Amino acid sequence: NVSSGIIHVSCSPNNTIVSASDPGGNVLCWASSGTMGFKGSRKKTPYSAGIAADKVAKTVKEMGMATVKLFVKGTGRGKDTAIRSFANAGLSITEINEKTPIPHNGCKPPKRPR
RNA sequence: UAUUAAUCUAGAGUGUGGUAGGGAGUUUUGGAAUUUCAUGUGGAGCGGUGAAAUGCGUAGAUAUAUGAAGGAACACCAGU
Ligand SMILES: [Mg+2]
Ligand SMILES: [Mg+2]
Repeated sequence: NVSSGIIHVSCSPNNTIVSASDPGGNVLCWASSGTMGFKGSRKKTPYSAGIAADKVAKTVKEMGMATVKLFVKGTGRGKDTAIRSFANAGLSITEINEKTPIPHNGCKPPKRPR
């Protein structure tokens, strides 16, 4: 019932999440590779991210919005598959802002696996 | 060569004039980010891996927005 909104596309290296939300807080729908039905390691493939983006795009288009600001987050692999899925869905993409957390040399990261 | 009695400025210092620095200690201040807590939206997974399983989750997790608390370290500048 709202024309403009935000789409948070978080791409973890292990999984992906797409949350369609009102311009200020109050997420309106959400989807992820797990809710798609993919399980285990298949959740981290770009195709699963595209599937999740397509489902959420169809859902929110039937809900009836037009303009989307796409907030890209994380450092996965299928970071652009969701972008192309939304573009193919056809919602008016206005902004491509990226908001993956960057630190200013605070907090100690985990150990390096070997 | 050593000792003694002296002179000299070229070694080494001192003064005046230019001057570059993440040199050191003490006392205040700041912003990103993680975590926890509080309050809204939401509804089945999240997390993790070579693949999974312990684990967290309908007592409403992951996500999203706002606020508070505290701790540690100070992106970019940053380098033939
Ligand atoms: Mg590790
Ligand atoms: Mg916050």
